Amino acid sequence: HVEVAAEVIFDGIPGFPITNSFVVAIIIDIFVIALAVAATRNLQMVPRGLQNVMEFILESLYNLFRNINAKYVATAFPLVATIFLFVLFGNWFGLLPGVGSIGVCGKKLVPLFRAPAADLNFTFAIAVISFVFIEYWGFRALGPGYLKKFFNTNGIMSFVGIIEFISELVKPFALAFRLFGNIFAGEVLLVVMAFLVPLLLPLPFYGFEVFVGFIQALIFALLTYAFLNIAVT
Amino acid sequence: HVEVAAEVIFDGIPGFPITNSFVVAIIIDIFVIALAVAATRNLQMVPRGLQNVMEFILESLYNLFRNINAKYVATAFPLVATIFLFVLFGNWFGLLPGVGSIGVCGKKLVPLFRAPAADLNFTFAIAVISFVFIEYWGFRALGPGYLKKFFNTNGIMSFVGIIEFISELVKPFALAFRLFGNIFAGEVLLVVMAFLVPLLLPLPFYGFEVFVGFIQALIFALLTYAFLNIAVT
Amino acid sequence: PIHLEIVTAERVILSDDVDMISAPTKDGRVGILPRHAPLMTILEPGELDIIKNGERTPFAVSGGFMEVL
Amino acid sequence: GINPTLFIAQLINFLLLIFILRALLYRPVMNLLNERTRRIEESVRDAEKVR
Amino acid sequence: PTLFIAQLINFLLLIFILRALLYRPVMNLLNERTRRIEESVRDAEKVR
Amino acid sequence: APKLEAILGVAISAINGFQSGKYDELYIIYSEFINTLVQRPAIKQLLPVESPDISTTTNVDYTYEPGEEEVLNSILPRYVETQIYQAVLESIASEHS
Amino acid sequence: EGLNLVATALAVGLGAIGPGVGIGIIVSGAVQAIGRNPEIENRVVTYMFIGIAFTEALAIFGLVIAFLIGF
Amino acid sequence: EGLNLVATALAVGLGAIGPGVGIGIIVSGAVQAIGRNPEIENRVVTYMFIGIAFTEALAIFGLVIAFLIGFG
Amino acid sequence: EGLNLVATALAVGLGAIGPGVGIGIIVSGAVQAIGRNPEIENRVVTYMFIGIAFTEALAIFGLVIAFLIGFG
Amino acid sequence: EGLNLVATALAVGLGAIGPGVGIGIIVSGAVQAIGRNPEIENRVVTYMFIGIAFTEALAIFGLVIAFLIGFG
Amino acid sequence: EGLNLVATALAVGLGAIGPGVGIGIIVSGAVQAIGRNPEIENRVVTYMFIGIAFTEALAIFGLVIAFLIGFG
Amino acid sequence: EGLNLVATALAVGLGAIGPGVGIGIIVSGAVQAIGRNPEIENRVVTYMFIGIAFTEALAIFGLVIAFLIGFG
Amino acid sequence: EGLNLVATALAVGLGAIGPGVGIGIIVSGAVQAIGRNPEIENRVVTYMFIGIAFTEALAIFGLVIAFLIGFG
Amino acid sequence: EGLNLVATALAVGLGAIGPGVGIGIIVSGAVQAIGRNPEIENRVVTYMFIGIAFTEALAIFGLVIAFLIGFG
Amino acid sequence: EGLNLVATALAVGLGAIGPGVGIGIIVSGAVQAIGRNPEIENRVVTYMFIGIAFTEALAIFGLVIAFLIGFG
Amino acid sequence: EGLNLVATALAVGLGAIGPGVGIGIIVSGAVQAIGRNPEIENRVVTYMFIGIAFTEALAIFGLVIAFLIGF
Repeated sequence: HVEVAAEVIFDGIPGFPITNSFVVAIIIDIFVIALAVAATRNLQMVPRGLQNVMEFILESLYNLFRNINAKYVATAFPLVATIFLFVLFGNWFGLLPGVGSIGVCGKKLVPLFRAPAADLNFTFAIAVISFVFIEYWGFRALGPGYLKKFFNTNGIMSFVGIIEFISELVKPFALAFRLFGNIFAGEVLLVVMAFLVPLLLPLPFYGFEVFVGFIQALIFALLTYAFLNIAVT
Repeated sequence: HVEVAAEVIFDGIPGFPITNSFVVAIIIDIFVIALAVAATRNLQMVPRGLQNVMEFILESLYNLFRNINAKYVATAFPLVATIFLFVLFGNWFGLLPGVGSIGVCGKKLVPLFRAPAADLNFTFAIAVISFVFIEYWGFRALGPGYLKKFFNTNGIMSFVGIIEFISELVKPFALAFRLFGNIFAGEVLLVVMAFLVPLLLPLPFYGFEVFVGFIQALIFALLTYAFLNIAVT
Repeated sequence: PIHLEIVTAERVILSDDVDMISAPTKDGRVGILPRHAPLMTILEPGELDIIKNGERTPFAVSGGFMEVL
Repeated sequence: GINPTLFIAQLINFLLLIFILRALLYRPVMNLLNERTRRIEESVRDAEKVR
Repeated sequence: PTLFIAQLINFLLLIFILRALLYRPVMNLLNERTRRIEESVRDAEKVR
Repeated sequence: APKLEAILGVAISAINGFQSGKYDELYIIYSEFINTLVQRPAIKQLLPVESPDISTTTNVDYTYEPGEEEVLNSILPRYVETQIYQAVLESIASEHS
Repeated sequence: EGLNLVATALAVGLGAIGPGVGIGIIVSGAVQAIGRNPEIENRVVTYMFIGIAFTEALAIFGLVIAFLIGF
Repeated sequence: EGLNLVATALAVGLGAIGPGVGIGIIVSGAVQAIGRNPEIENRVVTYMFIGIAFTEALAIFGLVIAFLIGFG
Repeated sequence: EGLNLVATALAVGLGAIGPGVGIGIIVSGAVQAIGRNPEIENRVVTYMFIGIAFTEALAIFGLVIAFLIGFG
Repeated sequence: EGLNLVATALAVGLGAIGPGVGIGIIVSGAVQAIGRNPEIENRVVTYMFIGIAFTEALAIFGLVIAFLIGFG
Repeated sequence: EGLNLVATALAVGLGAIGPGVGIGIIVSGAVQAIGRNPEIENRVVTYMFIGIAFTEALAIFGLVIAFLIGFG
Repeated sequence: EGLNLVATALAVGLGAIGPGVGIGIIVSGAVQAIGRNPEIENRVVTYMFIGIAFTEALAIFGLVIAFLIGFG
Repeated sequence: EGLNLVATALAVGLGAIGPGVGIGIIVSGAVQAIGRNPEIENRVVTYMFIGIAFTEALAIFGLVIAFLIGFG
Repeated sequence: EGLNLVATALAVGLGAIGPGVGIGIIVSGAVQAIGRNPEIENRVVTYMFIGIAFTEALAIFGLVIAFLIGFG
Repeated sequence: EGLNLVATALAVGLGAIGPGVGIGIIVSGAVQAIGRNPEIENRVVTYMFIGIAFTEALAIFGLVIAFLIGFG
Repeated sequence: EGLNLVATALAVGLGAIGPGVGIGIIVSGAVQAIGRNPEIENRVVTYMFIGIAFTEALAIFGLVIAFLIGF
């Protein structure tokens, strides 16, 4: 009764199908916006509590991105910071009890109550937004572009470059597949290993999964902005 | 085409079958004997021409043997030098034209043109002779000796003396297999490269094979010396 | 918290205790911490860095050696 | 689940999210950090001017 | 479902060990961060 | 008060000599300084054999980064240059006394 | 007959053969470089994580193919 | 026909081949760095375990399927 | 028969053993080079990435097959 | 039919090949570091074991699976 | 009989796994050597690419064979 | 059809593949450290064996189940 | 059946692994050696090629078997 | 159906793969140690032979099967 | 049905994969040592070639077996 | 059927896989050690060979099987 699934739609179809992926995306958006307004409204010169936590998180991210690159850190910070916050909170919400058990209102079709990254559509959307962002900034910075990735041996053999172009193409696919695969495989780990001794056994892999969710958020954001750095140069 | 066999019988048996190792290996031995008389007859204080070439080859072989071992550089010089010269001559003759195109004068007979070590009998006989010489030299040098080969208990391990004995026993078979496989594989590679694109395709490899054959010969000689070292201490 | 001594054939430059040493070893730049394993290195012309309570002093060294107990 | 409708709708949701956070939290936070940094620099300059 | 109760108990246990292991480090790091911020503010106002 | 840079002009050559085989040893005759009134002349060997009582070294072990051979080959000329510099300074002190 | 299960198993296992060794190598190399040069984390950590993601690309591709075959 | 049993066996074994060597390499490098600079331990050891985590990922995923076929 | 799935699995699995080790070795060597000589970092980084790209080809090639076999 | 028998044996061996090399690398690196800097032995060993047995985890995992292949 | 697809998969994967690690070692060694000294930049890189050539050739050969499996 | 015999052979061989390299690396590293200096030698000697023991455990595990796969 | 296709696929795939990794190792080693001691680079470069060709030999051996599968 | 012959071959070959590298690594490391410090030589060779034997135990285990399959 | 072609391909490929990397390591270590000390080049290089042969012999043995299977 | 030929091929190939790598490691290490210190040559070679030989024993074992299965 593991009941593993790749994609679900949880009804909610008033003419337009509203998957439970959208349900969890909206609830996480509500949570993150509530956290944002709670931090911003009580604005103090010396931050404490929740405001201190938010300031520390953005300061750490901004420092990391400046370490990657200094010129485009401010321009590209909104996208990558939203990526990190959104997918991190989705992955962490994927650990709350009720990932599959909720659904008792007929098979137990589930309110997603897990990471929205556990579905292909979310990861593909984030991958394509990242890819179009990278390409737009590559055009803006390099100018005409394609000096490399388009034959034209100029200090580097043209043979390398068709390979770079196809690597550029596969990069969004690799990113989306990495996020989806890690989250979905961790979910299936939790469920399947709960099939075996559901008591006191799932805690180590549970903690491993919360760590993997955080690391996946950070690594996806870092890879996106590092690809921006590669495209600029 | 592209046919090769490991069994050769030739024809003209005067009470005993004369295989391919009696019409090209005997010619190789005759050429080696001539080389010991076509340049060592008119000896001079200052070497020149073929005498100089033979002196240089002998000096290089003697230097290599002394580097391997100086206590018996001249003790095993005759057998090692003869084996190296015969193997090199056979390898050179195996790459000559008509190696597999001879015997048409009924399928063609590879004999009288193949390498001396190509046959599984001549190479095995040479390896057996080398192993017998090494064993005799070791017995003469160490008297009874064979302390490691006796499997006597020592301070290293109690299971030793069997793996060393197995390796020593396989050494003649290993050398015979190495020589025969190298020669047969060189011939088969030449034939196979002639099978597809017969013109100008097997130019480099065959030539390199000749060099390999030379190295092979030296390796055999070196192995013999190494065997003596194994017998020495 | 390691007893650093920049000595020279003429005089002693420093004898204080230091947080970090960004030594320019010949093979590659090496950092040293209060419990570094025993070491002996050859320097190359570079700018050795002394990190003292968050303050970086760039002592340029045209060459020399280093023993790290 | 590679439906173009869900794909495009999720993309639109992400664009809305990034724009809301840029206009609500990221800009105020960056402004506050830049203000504090320039204020520390001004404090260094003020010590120099005291001297 | 027993999956639900297993999920609660596992989640609560993980929260317990996570708190007992990271409540001191994270809250401390926040404390020294805000302490550095406020002492910088104090230094700025004193210099002004 | 000269600097080691000075003795280098001569010590480099003496050493390049014990390396070019041109020499098989280097002794320095310098003026020791025993008492503010005494200044006995003295000779020292400049060949870097070293190897004092194993007790003196205590066999301190290190992980020589460039290699034991490289460290030794770069440290022996500096050791003999330091010996020459110390001898020259002692000679200057004895001269003044 | 059960060949699809063997296919999924081969996909995941042969995906895990390589990237596991790759991530081991990159983590060990970065840790050694940091041990030799403590202050070089600023780019070492970033390149370590880039390499870890690129290694895990092959494993996630194997996992995706396993998911495709299983369902 | 016990082909599913062979499937589970192949999954678990081929999963365990790689991450084992990966963990070995990570631990060796971490211990070398500890021997070099002990006082950076609390950082590099961290970069140890996170890396080890990834290895277990590539194991457990296979192990997951090593159970998923095992029970259906 | 299920040889279609086995072919896809072998196309994705084999062709991942090599590139994974290639990425690990390349980027670990680059990181160690940065640790030794930070000053030239970006320079060597160039080659690092192009090397990455090369073995990435040897990855997606298999993936291409792993898609074509999937799509006939 | 011995498909389950082959599965059990294959699971054992295939899960054993990797962690063995992992433990070998762990022990070699830890012993080298100990030889270089003995005074930190008690620390590096603290990692050595929590690596060695840790890899055994994966191995014993496969071993456990093998028993499940055997009777279960 | 789907042996053609498994043949393509085996060819591409086994031709990718070798040259991938080969070029990985190529780039790692080249980057480290440049790290020791960039003055040999002109020579090393040249020879570097020769490496990526030869290994990749083998892979390309396998890839070519893969196509020959598809058509004939 | 004699498949259990191949099971036994595969078990023994695979159990030999990994630990062979494991103890090889262990002994190489231990001899390396001892040749660095002999004073700590005895200490690391013990560790060698215990590490070897752990690796041998994996091997003997296969050997153990080898009997269980041969005579059972 | 179609086992000839699998045979030629294995002939081109297997036998392109070892030569490829050996070429990687040799070019990396020659790169490092010339990087430390450029004064002999040409000369050792010669040895490099004497390595690669030999490795190529093994590869091309497998290569010829490929045609021996196509042409019987 | 000579499946026992395949058992023989597989056991022998897989028992040869592991120790074939293990003895190699032991001998290489110990020979390097001898090259640097020869005085401790005899001591380490006791460890080198101890290790070589432990590794060949695994090997001869397969060889045991090589006869157990052949003769009863 | 074609098992002889598969046997020939397996023999040649599995023989080539090992000694290929073996001889790569051979010449790489040789070039390393030559870069260390050119003077000893007159001796070790010779040893190099014997290893080049003496390893490759194993590989070429497989090729012989391939031919022994190609035509009985 | 032809399973004996597949057995012979597997024996020879899988026997050759490991010893090739091991012998490469042995000779590479010995060459590097001699290059560092020449005077120890005659010792390390004396150990080199008594190491190297052991390895091919396993390989030769396979070759032995490669004939025993053959005939």
